[PDB]
Amino acid sequence: KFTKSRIPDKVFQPKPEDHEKYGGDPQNPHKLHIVTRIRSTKRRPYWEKDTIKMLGLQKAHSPQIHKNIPSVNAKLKVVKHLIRIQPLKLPQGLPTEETMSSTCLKSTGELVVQWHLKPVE
Amino acid sequence: TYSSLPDDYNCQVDLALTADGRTIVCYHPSVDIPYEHTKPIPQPDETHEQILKAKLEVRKSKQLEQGPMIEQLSKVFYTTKHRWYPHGQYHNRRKKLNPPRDR
Amino acid sequence: SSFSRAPQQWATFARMWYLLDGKMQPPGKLAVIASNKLQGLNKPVYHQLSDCGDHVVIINTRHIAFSGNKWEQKVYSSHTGYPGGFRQVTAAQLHRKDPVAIVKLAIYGMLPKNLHRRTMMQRLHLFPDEDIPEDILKNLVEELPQPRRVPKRLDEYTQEEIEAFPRVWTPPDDFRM
Amino acid sequence: TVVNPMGLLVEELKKRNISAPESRLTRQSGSTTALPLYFVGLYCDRKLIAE
Amino acid sequence: QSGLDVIRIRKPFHTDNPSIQGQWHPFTNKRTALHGLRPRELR
Amino acid sequence: VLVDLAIYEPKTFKSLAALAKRRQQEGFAAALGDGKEPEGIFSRVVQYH
Amino acid sequence: YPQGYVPKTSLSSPPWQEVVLPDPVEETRHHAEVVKRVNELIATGQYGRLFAVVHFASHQWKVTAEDLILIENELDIKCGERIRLEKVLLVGADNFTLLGKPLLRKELVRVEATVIEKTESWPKINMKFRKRKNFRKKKIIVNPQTILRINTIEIAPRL
RNA sequence: GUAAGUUUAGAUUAUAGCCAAAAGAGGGCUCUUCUGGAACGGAAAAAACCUUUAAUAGUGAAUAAUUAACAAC
Ligand SMILES: [Mg+2]
Ligand SMILES: [Mg+2]
Repeated sequence: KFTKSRIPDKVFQPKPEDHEKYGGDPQNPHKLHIVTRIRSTKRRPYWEKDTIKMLGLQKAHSPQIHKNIPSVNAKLKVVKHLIRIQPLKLPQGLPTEETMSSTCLKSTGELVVQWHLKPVE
Repeated sequence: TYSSLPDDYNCQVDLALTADGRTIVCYHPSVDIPYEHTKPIPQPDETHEQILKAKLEVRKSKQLEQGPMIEQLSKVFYTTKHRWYPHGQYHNRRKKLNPPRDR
Repeated sequence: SSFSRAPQQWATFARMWYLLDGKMQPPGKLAVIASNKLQGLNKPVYHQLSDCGDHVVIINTRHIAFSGNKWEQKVYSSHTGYPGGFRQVTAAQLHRKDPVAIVKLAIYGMLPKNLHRRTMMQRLHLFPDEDIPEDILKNLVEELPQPRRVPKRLDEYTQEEIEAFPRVWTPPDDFRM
Repeated sequence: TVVNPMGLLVEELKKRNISAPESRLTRQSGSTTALPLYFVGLYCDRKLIAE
Repeated sequence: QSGLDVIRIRKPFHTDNPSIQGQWHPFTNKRTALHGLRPRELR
Repeated sequence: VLVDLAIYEPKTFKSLAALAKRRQQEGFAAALGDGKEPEGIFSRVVQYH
Repeated sequence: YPQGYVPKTSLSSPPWQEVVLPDPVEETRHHAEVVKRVNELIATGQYGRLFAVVHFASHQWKVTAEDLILIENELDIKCGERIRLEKVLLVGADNFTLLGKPLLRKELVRVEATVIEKTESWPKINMKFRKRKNFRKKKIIVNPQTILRINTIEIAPRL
């Protein structure tokens, strides 16, 4: 019988080498997730179909911002195989009311607050 | 000799980056064929009709029939016989009288 | 550039004569090159409705080479259409009867399976040895590089080349050899 | 519409005090067939002017 | 609109000068030979 | 567009071929370089922001 | 014989032949000289027809003066009104070409076009396959179209 | 994290499935339970396996799955 699966907790306990490989500090954890759907929920069980709609990942390759909190993470673990999770990064800080209209999310995962479309010079 | 392609057949290639690094400039003058790389014209022996007639010489039974004629034509132009046969009147009347022309 | 309309069209769609030497060459590699030129797939103006193919002349087809034991393992099959008319011949046997058959059959399979394949085969000229008719020679425009680089025999190696290679081991004095 | 373009060319080059062009066969394909292509280049002082 | 018939248009682009450097022909990108000798020609 | 240049701008297309081969050779050297060698002249990327 | 020396054999060396790139210092001097030569050609006006590759709408067009382009959408421009095409990826002449990375600067290239006709496409039939297909389960798509005549391609000595 | 749910009023049709993968029970079928599927792409042809959020016009682009694989001391 195909049934919902409970992952052993050890999977989500990282190793020191993992931090070096992915360049993430176990302290000062990132706040927001960048999640994109990269696989189809067709031929997947209905519970996986449900969460994908709950998380807003109905369209593929379109990023959604989510909270890095345990309750959200629990849903993400259900569909971990159908998504790519990337840490949202703010090189120039949070966007303000002035810069809210000039932002751009780069493929690197960085949300720049000034987007000029000009050579760096 | 900085170009990675030989300059001796089509054109000389000079690739350069502008000091800013935002444009790529290509200087490509054409190569002329050297005089020593040419042959003299065979002056002693011409319209393409004359060449055609000699190839399609009428030798046997004056005008040849379709079969023998088509085999002669096929060999001359390196085609098969099937190309040379006519078509019926369904296809002939379907053909456009004034096909569109581009420049 | 600067040509009249008709001469420019004639030049662009003119057909070229190429020469392949098949000595010590695998037929399949020869087929890949010939099948490319026959279709016209070597031209930027290629179109399936343009009939832009070229003439390919292959010589020394008697002296082709097979890798492995394909001479004895590759079998060509034909049927006359009458009961009991099924024939199976090995590559060596087919080569003995017709030196040119092997190259032609390899090319035939590689061309598209349509009516234009028959026309393309008319433009293919296969000669078992180096001798070519004088007219075919005059048409030739270019020769093509051999797909396979032929290894050299011991006698071909120069005396200087032999010395360049080191003597890896020394035979002892007390040896019959 | 000009007939005999070679005659005109010869006159023009004379006006420019240029030597009479020499015709030569630059490129050649399938000469003995019924569909031959010829490239002929006019050479002046061993310099190509037109092909 | 212009009065030209509203029917299928074969190409989205029309130009009377498609080339500036010369239209490709099979001899473009082929190197010439000394004395214009074709392959296998003895001279 | 690359087809239009090949058919009608053969001299320009040869420049693209030389540029493509030029960049390809730099990549071969770079991989063997191990990163100590400086980056190729044509391998530089114009940044945007 | 140095350490790690292998006598020449079929597999001793890679099939490819390694190539030696010219040293950067000399190349840069030549690069500047090449750029200077081309700039003079632009400055002295030693060129004829120019052809440019332009990104307009969602497509790239090989463009030359007097050319006609068809755009499969409305543009919001009146007929007969002149326009500047602003995304040029390539501008070319008989003897030289300039390539953007990815776009040429406004100082170099100015391409001007005019709107000649605003029209609609001919009726295109859109009929899907379904049970009980029928002849009337059909849609006609007609799309607005714009025709632009390329007027000029100009370059300036600002390399 | 998300936007459905309960109740009132009205109403038909339906009440023989098919195949794949798991767990059983009768002993390859035959049953019961749980999951998935119905390409215009792929696996050669291929309802059911795999890639695939609907529907469009374009002579643009990045991709998915993707029948192939490299004889003995
Ligand atoms: Mg239906
Ligand atoms: Mg495959």
